[PDB]
Amino acid sequence: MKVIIVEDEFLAQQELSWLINTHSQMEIVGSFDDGLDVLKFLQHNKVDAIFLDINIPSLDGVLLAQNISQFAHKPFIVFITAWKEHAVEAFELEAFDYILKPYQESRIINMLQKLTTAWEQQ
Amino acid sequence: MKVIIVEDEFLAQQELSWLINTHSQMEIVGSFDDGLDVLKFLQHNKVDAIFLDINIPSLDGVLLAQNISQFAHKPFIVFITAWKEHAVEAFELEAFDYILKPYQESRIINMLQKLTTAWEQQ
Repeated sequence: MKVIIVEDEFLAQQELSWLINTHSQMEIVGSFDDGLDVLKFLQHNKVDAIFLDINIPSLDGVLLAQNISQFAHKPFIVFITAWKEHAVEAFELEAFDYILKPYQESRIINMLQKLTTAWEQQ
Repeated sequence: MKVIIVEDEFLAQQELSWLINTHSQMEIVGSFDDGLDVLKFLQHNKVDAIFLDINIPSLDGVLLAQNISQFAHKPFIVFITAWKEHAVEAFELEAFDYILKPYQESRIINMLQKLTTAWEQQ
């Protein structure tokens, strides 16, 4: 299962990489601080799920997820953010989840288990 | 497929029930204007889906949906509401959708179809 993290804050992404590597067999295939990088990355790579915050550079996380959700064989989309204002837009684009920061290991851990199964099932 | 509508407000419940009757095969087993009457009704009837707004007498839409989501063989839950602030909670309880009022007819119609499919898959 290939995934990327789109998180402008080092501690946040460093944080998230750890729970994924420990609690799943997911291959994190990339991490990003810039929205444009992810755009460029996505033309030449096909991923299974993306974890993203929103207030990220060049191209914010809603636009990005909106765009990605138009893709054929699109990845799962999981927002992990301190801001609660974009959850409605997230329902509109059919996000897998919207996790508020600060979060608890178990929120993240159960989502990861749900997400693994959802990928499996498809 | 048996469904209930939970809506304070006559024109809104008429609109939504017209949409359901017209663009789906679902059966409206009941329309409730009060959260407690729903929780009682649910003690003697099993439903496949519930459509609800949030600011409803006696027992709020969020607490109700949280409760119902604990059930075995839980119905799908779909918020249809003018209030934007509860969509993070709706993700936490794993709502099927969360649609802002005023809505376009097509928003409802596409959701019914996606809802029908998810139910059949189930």
